[PDB]
Amino acid sequence: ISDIVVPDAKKEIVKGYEGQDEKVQKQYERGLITKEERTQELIAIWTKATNEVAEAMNDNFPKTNPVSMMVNSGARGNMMQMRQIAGMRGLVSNAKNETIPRPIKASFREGLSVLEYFISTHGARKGLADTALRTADSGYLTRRLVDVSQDVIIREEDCGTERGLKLPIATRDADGTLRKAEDVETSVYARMLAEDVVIDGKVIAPANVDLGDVLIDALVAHGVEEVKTRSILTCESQVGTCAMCYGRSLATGKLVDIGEAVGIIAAQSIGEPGTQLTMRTFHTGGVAGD
Amino acid sequence: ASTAPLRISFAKIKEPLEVPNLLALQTESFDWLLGNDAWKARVESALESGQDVPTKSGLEEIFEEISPIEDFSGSMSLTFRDHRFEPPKNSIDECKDRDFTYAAPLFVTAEFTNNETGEIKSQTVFMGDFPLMTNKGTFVINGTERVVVSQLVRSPGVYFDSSIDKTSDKDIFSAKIIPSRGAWLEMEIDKRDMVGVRIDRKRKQSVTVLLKALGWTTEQILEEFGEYESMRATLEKDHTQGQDDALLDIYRKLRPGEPPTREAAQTLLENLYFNPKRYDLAKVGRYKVNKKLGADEPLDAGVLTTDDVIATIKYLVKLHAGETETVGESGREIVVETDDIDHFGNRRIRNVGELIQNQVRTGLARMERVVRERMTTQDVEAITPQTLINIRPVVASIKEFFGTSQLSQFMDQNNPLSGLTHKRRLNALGPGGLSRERAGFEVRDVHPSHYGRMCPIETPEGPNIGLIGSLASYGRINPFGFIETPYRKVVEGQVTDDVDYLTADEEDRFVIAQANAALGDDMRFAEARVLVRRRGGEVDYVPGDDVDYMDVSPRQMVSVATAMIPFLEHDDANRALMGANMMRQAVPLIKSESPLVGTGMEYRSAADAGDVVKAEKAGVVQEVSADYITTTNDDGTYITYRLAKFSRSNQGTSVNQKVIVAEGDRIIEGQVLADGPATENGEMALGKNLLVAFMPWEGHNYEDAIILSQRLVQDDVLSSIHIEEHEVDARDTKLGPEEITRDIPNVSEEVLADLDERGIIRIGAEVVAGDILVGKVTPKGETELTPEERLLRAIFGEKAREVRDTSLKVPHGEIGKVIGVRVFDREEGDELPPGVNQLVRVYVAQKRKITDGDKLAGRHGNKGVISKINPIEDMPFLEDGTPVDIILNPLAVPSRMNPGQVLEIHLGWLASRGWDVSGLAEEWAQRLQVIGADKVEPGTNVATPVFDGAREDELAGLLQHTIPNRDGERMVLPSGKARLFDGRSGEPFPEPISVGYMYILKLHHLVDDKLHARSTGPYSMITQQPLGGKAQFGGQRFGEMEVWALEAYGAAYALQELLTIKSDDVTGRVKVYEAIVKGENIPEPGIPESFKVLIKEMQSLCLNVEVLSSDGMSIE
Amino acid sequence: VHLVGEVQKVYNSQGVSIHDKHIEIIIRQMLRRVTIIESGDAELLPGELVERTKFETENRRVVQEGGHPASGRPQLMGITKASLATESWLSAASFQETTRVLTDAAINAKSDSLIGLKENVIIGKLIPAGTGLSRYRNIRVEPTEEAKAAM
Amino acid sequence: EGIINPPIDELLEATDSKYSLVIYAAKRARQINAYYSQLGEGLLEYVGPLVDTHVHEKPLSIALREINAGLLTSEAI
Amino acid sequence: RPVTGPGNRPLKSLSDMLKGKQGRFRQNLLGKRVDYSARSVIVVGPQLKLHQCGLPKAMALELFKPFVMKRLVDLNHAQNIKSAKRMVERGRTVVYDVLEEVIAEHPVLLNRAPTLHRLGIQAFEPQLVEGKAIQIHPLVCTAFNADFDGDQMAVHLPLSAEAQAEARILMLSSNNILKPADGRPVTMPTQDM
Amino acid sequence: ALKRLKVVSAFLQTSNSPKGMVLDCVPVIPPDLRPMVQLDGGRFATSD
Amino acid sequence: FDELRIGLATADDIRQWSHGEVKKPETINYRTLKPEKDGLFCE
Amino acid sequence: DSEAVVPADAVSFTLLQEQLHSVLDTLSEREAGVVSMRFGLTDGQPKTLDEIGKVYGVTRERIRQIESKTMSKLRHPSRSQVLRDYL
Ligand SMILES: [Mg+2]
Ligand SMILES: [Zn+2]
Repeated sequence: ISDIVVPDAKKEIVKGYEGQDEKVQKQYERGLITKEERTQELIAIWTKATNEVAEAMNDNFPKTNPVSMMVNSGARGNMMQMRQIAGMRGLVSNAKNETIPRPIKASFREGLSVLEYFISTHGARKGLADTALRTADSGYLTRRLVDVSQDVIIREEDCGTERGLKLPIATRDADGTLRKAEDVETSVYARMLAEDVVIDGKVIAPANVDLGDVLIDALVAHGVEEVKTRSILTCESQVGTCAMCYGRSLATGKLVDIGEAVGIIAAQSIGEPGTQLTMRTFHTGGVAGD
Repeated sequence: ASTAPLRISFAKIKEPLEVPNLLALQTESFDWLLGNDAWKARVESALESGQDVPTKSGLEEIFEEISPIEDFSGSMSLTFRDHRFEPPKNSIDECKDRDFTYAAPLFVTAEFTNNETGEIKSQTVFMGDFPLMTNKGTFVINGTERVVVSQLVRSPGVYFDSSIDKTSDKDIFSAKIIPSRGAWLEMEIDKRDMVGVRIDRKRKQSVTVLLKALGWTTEQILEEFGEYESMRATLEKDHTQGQDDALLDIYRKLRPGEPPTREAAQTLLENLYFNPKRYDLAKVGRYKVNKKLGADEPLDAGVLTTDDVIATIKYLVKLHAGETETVGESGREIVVETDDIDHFGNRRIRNVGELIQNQVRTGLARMERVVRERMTTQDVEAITPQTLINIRPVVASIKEFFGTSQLSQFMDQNNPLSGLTHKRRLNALGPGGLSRERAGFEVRDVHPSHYGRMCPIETPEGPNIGLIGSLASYGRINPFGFIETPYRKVVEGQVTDDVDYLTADEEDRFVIAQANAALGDDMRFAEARVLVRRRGGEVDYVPGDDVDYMDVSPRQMVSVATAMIPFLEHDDANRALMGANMMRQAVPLIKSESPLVGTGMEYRSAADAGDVVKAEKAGVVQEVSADYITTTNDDGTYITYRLAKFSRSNQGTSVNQKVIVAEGDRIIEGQVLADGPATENGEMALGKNLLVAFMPWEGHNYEDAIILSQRLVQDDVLSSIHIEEHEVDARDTKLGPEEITRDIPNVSEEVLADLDERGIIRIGAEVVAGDILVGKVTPKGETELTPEERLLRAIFGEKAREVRDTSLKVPHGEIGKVIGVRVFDREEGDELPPGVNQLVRVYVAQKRKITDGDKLAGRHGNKGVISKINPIEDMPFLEDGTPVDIILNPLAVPSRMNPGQVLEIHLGWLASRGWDVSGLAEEWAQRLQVIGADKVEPGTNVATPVFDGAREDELAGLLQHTIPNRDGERMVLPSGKARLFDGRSGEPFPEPISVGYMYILKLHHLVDDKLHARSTGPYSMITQQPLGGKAQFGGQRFGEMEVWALEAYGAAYALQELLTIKSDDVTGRVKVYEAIVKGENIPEPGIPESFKVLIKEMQSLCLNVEVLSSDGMSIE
Repeated sequence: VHLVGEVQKVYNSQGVSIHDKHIEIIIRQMLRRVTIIESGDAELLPGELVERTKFETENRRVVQEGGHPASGRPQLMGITKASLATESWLSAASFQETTRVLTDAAINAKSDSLIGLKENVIIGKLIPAGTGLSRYRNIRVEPTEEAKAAM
Repeated sequence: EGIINPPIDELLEATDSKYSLVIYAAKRARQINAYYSQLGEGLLEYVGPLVDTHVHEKPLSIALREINAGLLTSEAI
Repeated sequence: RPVTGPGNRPLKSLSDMLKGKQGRFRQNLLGKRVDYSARSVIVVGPQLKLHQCGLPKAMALELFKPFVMKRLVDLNHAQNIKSAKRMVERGRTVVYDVLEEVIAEHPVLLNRAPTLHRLGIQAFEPQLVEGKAIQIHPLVCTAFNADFDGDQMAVHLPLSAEAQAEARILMLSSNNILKPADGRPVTMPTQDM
Repeated sequence: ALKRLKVVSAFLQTSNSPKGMVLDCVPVIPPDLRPMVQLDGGRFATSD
Repeated sequence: FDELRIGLATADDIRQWSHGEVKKPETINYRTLKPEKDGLFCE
Repeated sequence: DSEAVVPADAVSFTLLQEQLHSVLDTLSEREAGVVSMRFGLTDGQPKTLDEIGKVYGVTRERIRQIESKTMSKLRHPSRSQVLRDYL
């Protein structure tokens, strides 16, 4: 009970907000503001309040406590979970994707109120129903992907061709400097250059060599802005797809073996996070199709 | 007074209304259906009290519905005036033991009256046995306890839906009249800027043809409807005119292929809607349609009228044209607005009474058809009420009602709370209702209307999430079928001690406050500002004297299983869901103990359930004993309660009952005399309370798994009886009869050591897998001795006899001490099904102790498998040596967002070591002193209601002021953590650790059930692959995703063997077994058999699927 | 590029990361067919899906024969349609459609070559992927002569 | 004294592939199992375990040990 | 309307067997049931090595019945094969000793039901262990996406020499450090360590 | 016309005659594949 | 196993597959529990 | 189903066949042969004693006497320990 300390300042700040809030209600009672405008300003004001109390709690906590140790380390949990365990929960999705005007002001440590628990439940069951559905759809998608992706097996040691594919080695280069791509790993790593590269008249990255940290670092240092990687798309193999174009596998960290089933592996990997995605528009916004 | 044992209450607000009879839903519904003395007593009590109630019973109503039958001549008539019951012949205990459906006779007086004879002949007839419902709301059918659960259905009436079509770029409005029984009708306006009607959606048609088909003329039509341009446009574009023209046109459209007939068209239209039989709108249907359409007092019971149809036209178009308020046709002014189906005013529960009433109504409909047919084929003066009625349909329906019904469910007796929860569930799935495949997002999701009428917290987490839910705590059923809920009455800002039951619609009009809102010393509101809720689930506040109703109890929105949890408010809704769903599985233990910390409502949840045996008189006990207890009232009546002892439940757990009362103690009515499974002093007890400490420990409690001492194994703390029952029949076959005998053939001598004289295992003979329970031998089989068998028999001189052994044997992997054997004999007076000469059942009972794999869990949805059972020494003990009985991963509680369990642990520690608080002059001290929970002795239970639980200031102060347990020091620091000396390395843990008492249950996911294995066993017939299930030695399924993974690995040989040798190849299985035992290398797999099945089947569709080789025909 | 980017950003919306090759294989599989247009000299129908390899072979055949090639345009179709319009009816039959595919295969009288994975899992034979390939399975094992010389 | 007792990398570099290694070891293991099940015919073509053997053993472990030692060789047809 | 037959349900049809989730194709040719397999609840045992899994005594005994029979015949603990069958069914101590002797060097494929990605099926070294629940190594738990709330895990047995070869080389639980999705470590969970 | 050409050409190239549309003789599934297996209790178990 | 040729099954082919002809709806004698003559299940 | 060949029963029967045939091979050639025909180990139809006395060239009483002799010899405890357990 003494581990999770609610921020002392919270009460003060929130009552200030609440004070401000009731003023709006007063100036809504006289008809000077439309109900929709009141709802919008209130949702914005409570978003501000919950963000501010989140920051206040983040400052409050000392680094030596259990929850910080097991969240910062990446062991388990996440910042927002501690936010709604210690700080106020905030805006909660009303049924059929709406927001309420009076979000939850108490933390799970302090204990919700009856209606507050009731509104939180409105979102909780929806989430469970949604997950059950997303698992179903993810399974269906995985089956379709595996079916369409089968019959693609690696059946040649080396491709006959030299055509490659142009990918961005490095981008978002600030002024007077070269900056590598933010998502360089998922795109260009584990690919084999179709042809060598010369920048100072000397070969930097030899051909048919999978790329890693040292080589990519060297190539960005030399200042090359693009790269030409051989890839499965440009494969010209008389039988299936060659090993060279697929590049090294990933579960082993070595060149893909002849006869491995890349198709089922790709389908399984693409279908695996289908259950983990679980994302949806927070609110329709009153417009359909936008 | 002494109703329950003392339990300190941490509540802060006094409660006017007590919880109603928690089982009222079933008992009152079935009393109404029976219309017995209790129901009519309730009816007259309500009438003299002024409360509305249906004055007419359920059975007599359905009887009176069937008017006396009239032949084409209408000469004769059969009146079913009076119905009556007689006491059932079989006792409830007798029915359960002898496999008889608990039922009683139902007689009825049939009066035959014929005008031609001018005579009345009265005679009583008997329509069959009627399954009755015991006083604990279970139908004991075929010796098994079923329960019928309510059903959520859209009430009949009008429903208007407003939507938007992207193609049209404009709003669309539709209407649907949903009847109770008849065919359905719809009314869509401006589908393409015109209004049209769906008469069962047969074909496209207009409204003008419908109105003209009715007697209403065009002139009056346009006079009434000249103010809405949509209808004038529809009228003018309609070229057809005249009633006859419209009628013949609509008949041709509805039934093409024959020339139109005026009279047949009129009778068809009358039959489809106006007929009182084909369109019998339920009483709720009319009751809601009059309110919705605004007509003032239409016909109380009957079909829709043309007046209703025109009123619906007017309402629909008023909605379309945009006006929000309009004069109701033949009614007062009303808001015209779209109505959402999901609102709970539109949802109706079919209590068991209405379900069985519908079924018996269908049966009587078949009876009516049968008697009418008999009348058409019978001569006069040879007709008596005795002979004409065939009772087969009614009995066949009320018996098939229980079977093949999604609503007659096998009762679950895992514990009394599982019983109550199965009673109160309102299953949306079932006939004529929302099915699994029809499920959508909207129906499952909680609605604002659900508050107080359907707990949103608890529901199965499976694919049927939210479809099945438990009724609220205070819920009561409106006679039409809607769900009520109480509210206290407020006036001039003063809360009054009056309660009114509001339904799901009357709630919307008013504004409802919150019970939690503080109240001053006087009955006025302490604070002008008070949270309230209003129409549409709004939560806006309204200060000052404006409210009129407030919730009577803060626990209104929570059901019984969810009300059990303590510190519920602090848990996330998801973890509360899991905790409440789990708690319907805890098995009773050898010695049940009430939780140290728990909601104060557990006493009601225990007493209300029918497992506890309470007294119906206020007397003095005279003979207390294990089997039975005798009570004597001052009047003189003696009654001996017979307590069940170790009798199997539905799920296979003991139902042992203890005895709590002393010899001469005084008793009061309803008081608890004998304790039940998972109970203590009449209070609920589904588990024990262990000493829990939160710390990771060597990784044995990694990923939420559990570590517990050997103290629980040693001291029998967590151990459960389990009684399994399996039976055999000595059936007579063509070749001969089966003999239950001790002389089993082709057996050793010592196997039949403990068998009794006739071939029955003795009572108390501990058994293991493979033991012979009851001996049985086949009469004969045509034996053609093989050459090897012939030669061997010749060498050893043994006679292989026609009689063959087929005796029942203990299933593999099973242990236990037999406790009771039952035998039923054909030749004896006992009745058996045909063919089975003798039946034998044996009870094997064991005491399963808490072991590795046996699932364990707490109350707040924290659950895990045991990973290791350390010796008592290795447990990290406390400063005073008390070894912590169980460890738990702390990594759980933050991420799972169930910090209620930490509060529970601290409060349990507080409960175990009492506290004294007197004259402390602290705010929390003042609150506890006024509540009365200031001076608490050690060990006493403590209660924190589900929403008025102890505040954190109270816990902090009490921890500061705990009673010194030994030598004058408190082992727990003010922070709620204590010093833990690691038992293994010995060296104290570097920092204090949280410790306290947590209530842990033993779930029914015991490892002994889950554990299964298979070398080789049975197989299926149509396809030779192994069969599934544990009872039949069934291999686990190597489904599609498994072969996907194996193909991904590239391991092709393993896939080949897993798909051909290890199943689906008859030639390969014996070969692989022989190869392994002989040590020879595995042989080459053949072609599987399932592919051959497919080839033949596709050859039976006239597709010549020919397997071919590159060089001509292939070899197979 | 567009498909890869869209699906990759959809995944990165959460934080999961799937290497682009996995997407690339499927996207290559979707683009495999081509829609034939101006089917004058090729003599087959116009405006139907045809596999790229067959298109190239037919174009080479007709230009060798002297006739001018029939035109074709790239066409993208969903994974479902691509799977259904496959050479191996057995794999198609084991898919969602199990009536239309059987019927049309019967009408066309197409013999299903056993090349592929699922159709070799139905039969129970060895999947041509990994250890089941011809080159790995044809070897012979003997020790060296010096091994026999020692013992 | 375990499944991972013979490390894999030496085998991979010895056979130059991974599936080739498993099929080749499986052929050798089949041969040695069949030899242990000779029970008296003494066919000349058959050859016993080249490396020392325990009183009870699984043939595949012996085959893998032989590959790791390297004295065994394979030639594709 | 279909030919309802009894009236409770449409009657099955030739093609109806050849279609749908329950059709022959997708239920009895792609995914079949298998002999030499088992299932049970799973618990965490940290003292194991990465390439080891526990199989409870009754489970392992019933899995390896052919091999236990062969070994008991060879060691003369049982006279002949039928007496060996009776001896194993009785469950005398000699049977357990032979079992501990025989499971060694025989991989077993542990497998969880969803098997989302190819790391769902992983070979392991079996090992006798008391209780009735499979002991497993927490390092490989996250590869299955398996928690220890309660989660039954199937166990399959590779029979032939080739299958056990693949289970030792390809499917071993120590040669699958890297997840195939993006080639980052998956076999270093984080919950407690 | 495109669909009609597709089907007619598919039939013309194939040797099997179109008259297979109308079956004259109905093949029957072998009995074991539609088992009337005896069931204990004097009852029966039959496939549709 | 090289190709699973499938096509239209003509009447002559169906006759070739058949080893007889079913002539009754008989299945099994109610008393002998044995297959009848020339009906379903006929031996 | 009941028509399935239980692998354990089939393999036990095969082992019984092998053990029994070995046991007869222990006996003399003529004795083993005559008992085999008397009990039809070679062919599913065992031959009566006189029925054996046609191909072998012995009289029905002579073959009977050796049949009695075979049954005795296989009844000594020597060639009985192995076949007792197989039943
Ligand atoms: Mg789980
Ligand atoms: Zn290539």
